[PDB]
Amino acid sequence: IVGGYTCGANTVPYQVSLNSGYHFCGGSLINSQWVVSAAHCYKSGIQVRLGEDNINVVEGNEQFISASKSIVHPSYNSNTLNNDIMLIKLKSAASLNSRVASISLPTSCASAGTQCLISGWGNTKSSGTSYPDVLKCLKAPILSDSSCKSAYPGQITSNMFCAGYLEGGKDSCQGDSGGPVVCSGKLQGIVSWGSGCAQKNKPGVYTKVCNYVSWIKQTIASN
Ligand SMILES: [Ca+2]
Repeated sequence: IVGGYTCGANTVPYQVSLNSGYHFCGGSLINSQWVVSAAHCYKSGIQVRLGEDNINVVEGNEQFISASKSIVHPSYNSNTLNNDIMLIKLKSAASLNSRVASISLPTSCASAGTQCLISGWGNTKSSGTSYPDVLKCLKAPILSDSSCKSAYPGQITSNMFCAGYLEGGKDSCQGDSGGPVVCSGKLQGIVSWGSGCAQKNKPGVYTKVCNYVSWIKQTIASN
């Protein structure tokens, strides 16, 4: 997260870190046995880490559970990042509490102008590199599709939405991918891509989760 603030330990209970020997992506816990993340974060040997704040220090609220199965969206296109969403099933259910909790899926799409909370352990600089050890947060509004498509001509599909600031300075970034974008207590987006981080007129592009609620529910129910 660039230009954000330190969330605080366990203040974002649905935030998970995907670890394959190191943190490589974020994700959101939707129920005790399922995690949603970005399809571009796919890889084998994923261990899900919940209840994390400092990902390099065992502070006592963590739950490390390996994935039993990963399901990348049927129509995921790695070249365009269209349908950048993936589901991960845990080998065993997580113990839910005030520090480790699931996030509700939306029943309707959120409108432009809605303020959301984006979080992750990604790079904190628009130029250069600096990865934090504790969870970073950012409040940003959903941008209109018009400004979103003007910012990224020929690249924004109906399954994407922009959130952030056209002025730049604040945005999600490398390492934040797969993370949550929560608005009104509902998971509305997944950190997907953007041109660099926090650049002027290059806001973050997020997977529009409301378009995938049926696929998520049906997959969970049969797996
Ligand atoms: Ca820790």
